[PDB]
Amino acid sequence: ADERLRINSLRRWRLSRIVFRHLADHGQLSGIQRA
Amino acid sequence: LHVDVPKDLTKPVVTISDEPDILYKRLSVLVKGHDKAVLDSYEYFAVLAAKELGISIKVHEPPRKIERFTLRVQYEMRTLYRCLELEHLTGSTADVYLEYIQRNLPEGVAMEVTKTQLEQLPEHIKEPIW
Amino acid sequence: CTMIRGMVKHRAYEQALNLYTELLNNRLHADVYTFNALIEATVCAINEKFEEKWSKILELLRHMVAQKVKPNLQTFNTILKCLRRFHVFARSPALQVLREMKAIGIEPSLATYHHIIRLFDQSFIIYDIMNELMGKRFSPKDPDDDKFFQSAMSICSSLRDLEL
Amino acid sequence: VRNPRARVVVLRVKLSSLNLDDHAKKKLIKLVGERYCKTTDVLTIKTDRCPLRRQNYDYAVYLLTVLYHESWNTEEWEKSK
Amino acid sequence: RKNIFTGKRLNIFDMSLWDVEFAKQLATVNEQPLQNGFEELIQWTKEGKLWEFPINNEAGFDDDGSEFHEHIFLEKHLESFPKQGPIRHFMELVTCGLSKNPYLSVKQKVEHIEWFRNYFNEK
Repeated sequence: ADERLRINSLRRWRLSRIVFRHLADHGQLSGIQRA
Repeated sequence: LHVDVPKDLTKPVVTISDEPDILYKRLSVLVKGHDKAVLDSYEYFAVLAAKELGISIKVHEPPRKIERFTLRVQYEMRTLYRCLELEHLTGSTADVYLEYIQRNLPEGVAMEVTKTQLEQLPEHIKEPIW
Repeated sequence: CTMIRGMVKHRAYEQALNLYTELLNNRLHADVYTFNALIEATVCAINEKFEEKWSKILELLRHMVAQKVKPNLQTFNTILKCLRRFHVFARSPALQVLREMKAIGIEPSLATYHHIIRLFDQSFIIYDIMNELMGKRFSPKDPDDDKFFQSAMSICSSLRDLEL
Repeated sequence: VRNPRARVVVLRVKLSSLNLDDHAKKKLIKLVGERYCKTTDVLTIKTDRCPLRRQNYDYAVYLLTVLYHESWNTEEWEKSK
Repeated sequence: RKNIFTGKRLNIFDMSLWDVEFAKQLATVNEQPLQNGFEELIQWTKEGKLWEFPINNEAGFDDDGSEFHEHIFLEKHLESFPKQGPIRHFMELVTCGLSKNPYLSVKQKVEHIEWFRNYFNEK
């Protein structure tokens, strides 16, 4: 991890499209409307 | 309560320190929400509180922002703004007012307080080093 | 002192007294809390009359003076909690103890006046206590303070006085 | 409650309020560059390097001090303008 | 016709786990249920469950009491490195990067420098 960065030197909601759609349609994601 | 009243109340302890108070030239409070009515209610509350504390306040409305996106199915996010600019308030007044209005900040509303403190030049810069 | 306090806490009054005699025999001293334990034990000891027990309490206090230990609120509160067991004969000892506390600079708590009120309620003294306490704010000092107002209100119930 | 944007500090001072002569002012302006706005005569030093905000405030004050001192200093090399 | 505070007196005086348990027993004597919402907020503030207002985004964080010069000037940790070779150049680049890092503490920066020291010492 850090070792890898060193040797290199030497050289939005995190849900699925489906599960997002269900919550966004049910009004459970705050702020998300439909256009 | 018609008869049963608290005979006396314990006022909180506010001590007058010896250190000098901080001075704010301006104090801009930008509140963001998804609802214009909630921002209007909060503006009314904040302005009335500022009047009742003697603070000088001005209110304006920055332009709204709209983030649209697609998964067709089109989704939207609205962000509405209200800006409350306070002028010429000391450190203690600013702290008490901010505590009040931040504790009474409604759900779904975020705040950004920009404080412009007034400071004197450091002693070490007044005259060149010889 | 730890052993004596444990013994008295679990009703080992005679054994506590024996261990205190041993403490004296070893030329050791006792603490204020130890002496509170002893006062409780001496009163809870069976088959003795009021005068003998009061004399033992006075002897214990003279020992406290001898060992250079100064009392606290708990000592005199324990003495009054004990005196509550002896009804009419204990009233003037209780007033003496109250006068001693006010004299030696230890401010009485609510538990003290609670104990006095109950030892007397078995009653114009509540008026004096109220005249003292009017306008004061209290802080937690004795576990029995929360029993005061209850007892106090009981008196206003029995005496049938609304102003009190 | 953490927010990474709260560490930023912005110091604003008018150069006319500092004790600078002609050469000192010229050197300070050339050193700072775009931080100095000619229209407003304001020098704006924004510090966000350090994690905390008190550290960035101290750094801004230190930057201003060193800029003033190196504006009042004439290197040997300066003579070749 | 006199108060109970004037009269005869005794004249006898003039002027661990036990302690913890007695203190918690004294705590109980004023241990009442909450009376309203403000009291609940006060109790949560005292217990540390509720945030402290006005909001300070750097609350409970001090960065080990470090000062700016311990973040911005990291070139005293390059003393054991070569002073004028390309290794000096590379480590100057590394420290210039690290001194612009607001997300690391001083300890992590110096640990990076010490790892670099070890690696270049081996090679």
